[PDB]
Amino acid sequence: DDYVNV
Amino acid sequence: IEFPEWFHEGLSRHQAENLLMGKDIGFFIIRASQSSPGDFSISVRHEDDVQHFKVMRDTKGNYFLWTEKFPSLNKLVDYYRTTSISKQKQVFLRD
Repeated sequence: DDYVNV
Repeated sequence: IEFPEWFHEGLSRHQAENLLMGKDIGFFIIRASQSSPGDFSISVRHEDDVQHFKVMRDTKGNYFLWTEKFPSLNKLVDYYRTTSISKQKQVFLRD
């Protein structure tokens, strides 16, 4: 899934 | 109160979004990831939505999100109370 810092 | 109750156990990513949409910017939830068991995630109310950060770790036990490293989660949280957690907007953690 989607993370700001990834 | 202390242990169980500084993370929201059993809470999904989208449940966190649901709760934080009812709060103002910078409010946040720390949760154990369901998508990546054994990860922690930080969900944070932004201006129009809720965004998620992955708590990164190294072999020495440090905690990080971006590049500054911390020896505890608590220290990581405290740093993001006065340095922005977002690299595009100013978003400080609040509780």
